[PDB]
Formats: sequence, structure tokens, C-alpha cells
Amino acid sequence: VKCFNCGKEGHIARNCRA
DNA sequence: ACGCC
Ligand SMILES: [Zn+2]
Repeated sequence: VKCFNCGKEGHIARNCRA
């Protein structure tokens, strides 16, 4: 499943960084 | 930013 803050694989929106 | 993993 994919991060949606960035759109990369693995990690969460909430913990993203962009 | 939110949700899930
Ligand atoms: Zn991300």
C-alpha cells in the first residue's frame, strides 16, 4: 500500500515529509 | 491532510 502525502510506497501520510 | 500497510 502507498503513501498519499507523497505517493510513494510503504509509509504513511501522517509521517511523510515531502 | 486523511486512511491503510
Ligand atoms: Zn510519503
